[PDB]
Amino acid sequence: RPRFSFSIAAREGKARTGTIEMKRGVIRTPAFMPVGTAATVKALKPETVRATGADIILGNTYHLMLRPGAERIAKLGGLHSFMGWDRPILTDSGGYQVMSLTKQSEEGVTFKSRHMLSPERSIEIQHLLGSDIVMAFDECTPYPATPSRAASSMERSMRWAKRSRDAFDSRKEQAENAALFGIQQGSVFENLRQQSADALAEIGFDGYAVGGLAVGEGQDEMFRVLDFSVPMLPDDKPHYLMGVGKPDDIVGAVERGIDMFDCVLPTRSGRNGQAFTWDGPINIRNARFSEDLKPLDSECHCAVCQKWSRAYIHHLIRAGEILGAMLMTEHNIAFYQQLMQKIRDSISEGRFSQFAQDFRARYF
Amino acid sequence: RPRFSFSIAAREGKARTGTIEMKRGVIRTPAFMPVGTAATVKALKPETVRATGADIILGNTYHLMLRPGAERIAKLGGLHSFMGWDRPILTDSGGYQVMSLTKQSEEGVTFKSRHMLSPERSIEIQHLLGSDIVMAFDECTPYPATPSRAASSMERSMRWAKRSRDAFDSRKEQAENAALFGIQQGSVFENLRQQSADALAEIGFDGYAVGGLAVGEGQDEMFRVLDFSVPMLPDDKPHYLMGVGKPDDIVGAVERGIDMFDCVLPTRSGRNGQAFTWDGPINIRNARFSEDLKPLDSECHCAVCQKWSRAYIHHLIRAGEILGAMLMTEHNIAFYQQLMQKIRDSISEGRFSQFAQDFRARYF
Ligand SMILES: CNc1nc2cc3c(=O)[nH]cnc3c(CCNCC3CCCC3)c2[nH]1
Ligand SMILES: CNc1nc2cc3c(=O)[nH]cnc3c(CCNCC3CCCC3)c2[nH]1
Ligand SMILES: [Zn+2]
Ligand SMILES: [Zn+2]
Repeated sequence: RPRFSFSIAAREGKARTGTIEMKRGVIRTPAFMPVGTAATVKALKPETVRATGADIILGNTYHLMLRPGAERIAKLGGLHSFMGWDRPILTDSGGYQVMSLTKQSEEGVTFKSRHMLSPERSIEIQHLLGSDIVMAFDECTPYPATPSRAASSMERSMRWAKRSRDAFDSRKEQAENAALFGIQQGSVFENLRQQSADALAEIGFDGYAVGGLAVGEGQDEMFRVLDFSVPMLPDDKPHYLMGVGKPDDIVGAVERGIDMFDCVLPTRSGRNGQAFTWDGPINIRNARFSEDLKPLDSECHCAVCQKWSRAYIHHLIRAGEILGAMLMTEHNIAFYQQLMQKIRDSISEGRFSQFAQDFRARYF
Repeated sequence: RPRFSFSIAAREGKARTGTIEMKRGVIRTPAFMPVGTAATVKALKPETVRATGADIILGNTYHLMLRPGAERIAKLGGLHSFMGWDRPILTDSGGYQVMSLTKQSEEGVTFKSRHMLSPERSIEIQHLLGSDIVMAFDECTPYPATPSRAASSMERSMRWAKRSRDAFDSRKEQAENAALFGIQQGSVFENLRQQSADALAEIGFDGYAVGGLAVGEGQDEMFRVLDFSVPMLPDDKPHYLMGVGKPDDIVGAVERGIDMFDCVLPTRSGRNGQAFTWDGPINIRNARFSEDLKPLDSECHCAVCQKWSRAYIHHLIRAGEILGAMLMTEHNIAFYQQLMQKIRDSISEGRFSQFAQDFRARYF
C-alpha cells in the first residue's frame, strides 16, 4: 500500500464513495471514525471496534499527551501497539479540547500544571503517538463570531497550517509514512471560507477538513455553510467534517460532499442510556422497556442485538453496571457503521437521494 | 444428562477431582464459581466468562430479587435467558447479604422498603430465577460466637434446612430439574459441626456446603475447622466452601476435601487494581509498572496477557477507564480458572501435595 491514496469509485450529486489506502489499511468512505481515550473506544476492546466495521479510529491526543504522555507512549512502541489497534489512526491536534476543556498567542496556546501547545509541538506529539493521519494545529473559532474576529482567527489558523506543514515535512519518518490534513475556518462567512480554502490548497495537504462547525450554530446554518464551503476544497482529496454528528447530520453532510466524520455522540449517548435505532433514538432507562424482549433495534446486525434484550440492557443501565455501558456502546458504534455502509452502498448504486429521504421519514 | 450426578475420578489424601453432571452441563471439580450481579461477572460478557474456563457461575439472588425482581426475571424467561448464560447457575439463598448488607425470627428475616425472606420465599425466588443448584436458606453465624449462640443459630439453620428441602420438593419442576445443597453451621465447635452434619444428612441433600467460615477467623482457624468438619459430610457428595477465597485458601481447602468455591475477590481485587500472578498479587497502579511491557503474568494463557502490557493496564486503571476494569477482571477470573485446572490435573496425576508446596513457595 501507498502512504496515502484517495480514490472515488462513485458519485451522486455532491456525494462520493471511495477508499483511502494507507500503509496500515484501507478506509472506506464516507467514513465514521470512532473516538477514543486510551481505549480505542471507551468500554470496547479493539477487536470489538473492528467487528462493528470501523476502518480507522480517532486518537484523543489531548488526553494522551497529559497521561500517560506522548514521549512515554513512543517509548512503549507507539499508540498502535499500546492500544492493540493495528489499523489507521487519525489524531486530533489537541487544540479543540485545550480551548474547550489558557492564554492564546501567535506562538500557540498556553494552558494548565502549565504547558504550551503550538503547531510544532502538536505535530511532534502526533508523531510520537505514531499517527497515520495528522491534523494541522488550528483555532476553532467560537460561534457566533463577528466578521473581524472570524477573519483574524482564520488568518492565524492559516499561518499555523503552514507551520504544521513545515514541521511535518521536516520529520522524514512522518513525511514518508503518515498523511497531513489542513483545516478550513472562517466561521459562517463565505468570503473567509474561500480565503481559507485558497490558503490551504496553496500550502497543499493530503486531505481537507471543514472546521469551525457543530459549535452551536444548528443544523440549518451548518448545512448552509457546508453548501458553499465544501465545493471550495479540492475535489480530488477527502473532506472531513470535524465533530459531526447525529445520524441526520451525517446524512445531510454526505449530501454536501463530506467523506469523513468523528463524534463522541455514540459513546456518550450510549453510556447515558440513549440507543440509536432506525426509528429514532430511544432511552433504554425508560420504564417502557423493563419487560421488552426485543433487541435495541429490529434490524441491527450487531452482536448486542443478536444476544440481549432491551429489558436486560434497561436493567444494566439503571443498575450502573459496566456491562450496560459495554453493550450500549457496542450497539451505537455498530449502528453508526451500518449507517455509513448504507450510505456507501446507496451512493454506489445511484440511490442515495432516495435513501436519505427514506431514512429521514422513518427516523423522525 | 441427569438432573445431578457427582463422580470422583481421582483422589490424593482428602483431595478429590471429578465431575458434576447436570442437565445444562458438566462441572469439573474442584471448581471455582465466578460471582455475578445481573452480569455473569461484572464487566464481562458471558462468552468471556466461559472462555476463561468457568463451567458454572454464582447467581446473586439478593441483588436480583430487589431489582429487577425474581417474578420479572421469570416472566422474561428466567436468569439464563436474561443473562445469556446457558450453563449451570448456582444461586445463593440471599440471606448472607441480607444479614450483612433487619429483624430475625423463626419464620425468617425481615429487612429493608421492607420485606421478609424465609426459607420458603428463598426457594421460590431461586426457582423463579431458574437456578440449577439451589442453596438452602440458613444463618451464617457471626464470628466470634459463644457456644450457646452458635448452637442456637445452628439449630435454627437446621430447622430452616428441613423447610428448604420440603419447599424444594413440593415444587415438581424444581425437584426434577435442579439440585439442592444443605449448609453446615456450628461456628468453630466440633460438636456442633457434627450435630449439623448429622442433621443435614438425615434430611438428605445433593451436596453439602461448609458455612460459617471466612467471617473473620483467619486462615489457621478456618483450616483447623475444615480439618474436622469436612470428614463429617457424606464423602460421595460435593463439598462447597462458601465465600472462599484467596488462592492460598483454595489450595489448603482442597487439601482438606473441598470441591467447590465462590468468592468476589477476583472481581473486586481486579476492579481495584490488584492482579493475581504466580509470584503473588501485584497492584498495577504502582508506578513501577508505568513502562513495564510484560503481561500481567508471564505464564498466564488469558487473552489479556496475550494482547496487552502491564503498562497499558496501569494507565487504564489510573485513568478510571472501564476497559481497565474489563481487562483486570478477565485476567483475574482466568487466573482463578487456571489455578483450578492445575489443582485438578495435579490430583489426577497424584502430585497435588507437591503442587501445593511449589505453589506456596513461589506465590509467597
Ligand atoms: C463537536 N463539535 C466540534 N466542532 C469542532 C471543530 C473543530 C475545529 O474547527 N478544529 C479542530 N477540531 C474541531 C473539533 C474536534 C473534533 N473531534 C476531536 C475528538 C478528539 C478527542 C475528543 C474529540 C470539533 N468538534
Ligand atoms: C466471604 N465469606 C463468606 N462467608 C460466608 C458464609 C456463608 C454461609 O454460612 N451461608 C451462606 N452464605 C455464606 C456466604 C456467601 C457466599 N457467597 C455468596 C455470593 C452471592 C452474591 C455475592 C456473594 C459467605 N461468604
Ligand atoms: Zn445492535
Ligand atoms: Zn492473564
